[PDB]
Amino acid sequence: MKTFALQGDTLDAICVRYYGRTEGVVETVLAANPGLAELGAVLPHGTAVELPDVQTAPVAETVNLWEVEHH
Repeated sequence: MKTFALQGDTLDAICVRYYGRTEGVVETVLAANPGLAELGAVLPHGTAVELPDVQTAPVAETVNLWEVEHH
């Protein structure tokens, strides 16, 4: 279960949008998504980050981001 990160949609936000907290979770996503701890600042729109310890199906949110052809 990974989603494309965007402006104001980094782990700091996602973690709160899915789990609703950063304490204890930021460490998890770090192990599942290595090298992301080097970025620091906001992530580049399109970052593929996986959400560990997450159930199937989408999450409570509103958005219709559709895109399959980028090349």
